Amino acid sequence: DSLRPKLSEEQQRIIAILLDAHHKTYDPTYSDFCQFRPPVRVNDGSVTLELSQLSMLPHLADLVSYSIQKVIGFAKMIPGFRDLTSEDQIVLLKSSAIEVIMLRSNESFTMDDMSWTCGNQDYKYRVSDVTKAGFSLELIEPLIKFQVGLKKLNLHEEEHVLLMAICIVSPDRPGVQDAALIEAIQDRLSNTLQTYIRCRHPPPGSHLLYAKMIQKLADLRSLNEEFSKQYRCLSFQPECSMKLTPLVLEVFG
Ligand SMILES: C=C1C[C@H](C[C@H](C)[C@H]2CC[C@H]3/C(=C/C=C4/C[C@@H](O)C[C@H](O)C4=C)CCC[C@]23C)OC1=O
Repeated sequence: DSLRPKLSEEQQRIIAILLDAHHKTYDPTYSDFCQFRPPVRVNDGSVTLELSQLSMLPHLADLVSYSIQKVIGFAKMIPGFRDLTSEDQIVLLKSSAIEVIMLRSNESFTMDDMSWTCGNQDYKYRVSDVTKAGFSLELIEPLIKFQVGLKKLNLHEEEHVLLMAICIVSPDRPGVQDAALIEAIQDRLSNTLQTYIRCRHPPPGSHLLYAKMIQKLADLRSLNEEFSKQYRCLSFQPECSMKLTPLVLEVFG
């Protein structure tokens, strides 16, 4: 009964632009990673030790900062994003940043050992590394769970880049001015996604896929809520700002 309309020339363009944007802003070789402050790993197995040393914070804070820059570059290439006021663009970028980082990080996440494998042994990021950066299991365990859930969706890159675009351009973000314009841009991206799934995705991965993707966006809201708490707690640690970056401090502060 459900119709399967073809992708319009505009919808085909949007996909092309977004695939192009991601390829311009996501390096699948992770070759810039050696330019960050070195990853330091010590003995642990302790929250007191974690906050005392914060050995993995300078490296992962440089990684996140770097990733924010890429997300910013990616957002500016979303069809319609430049039409928004620069004030609204920043509100959207600032509230979605960590969520899009979690989304895009899926490309490096592997279910072989439940880590983010960005090559090497140094640039393999386990759960233990994230605690060494001063974050608790309240964030990390649901994050890993989200990563696995998203991986099992076996998303086409097209679906993957549209989901990030939809995540960024969200009318229901605190502090937004022209919510009508943001919703209009999101709807254009959402229809493209819904149309893509219905006429490009083969069974049984096609059935109810869009609803599962919308649910992942809701999971991202929860992780962002928890991340915000933990970042606030982390910022209370003396001499913490040096371990972070001016960009990380503004976006999350
Ligand atoms: C210093 C930190 C760490 C924390 C980041 C959180 C806890 C998670 C979210 C995604 C995770 C990771 C993502 C991995 C990558 C590598 C690559 O896929 C690019 C992608 O943008 C990315 C960030 C691995 C370590 C912990 C990260 C950064 O926030 C911070 O500011």
